Amino acid sequence: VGINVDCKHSGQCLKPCKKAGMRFGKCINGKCDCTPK
Repeated sequence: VGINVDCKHSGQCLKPCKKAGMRFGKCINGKCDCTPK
């Protein structure tokens, strides 16, 4: 998992990853890696 976005922080990973198809979201190596359903 993990979407094609650019995080300044993990908090902004929620929305785009939720739209992507996952539940939450964390900032990693510039990516928003999340946990799905």
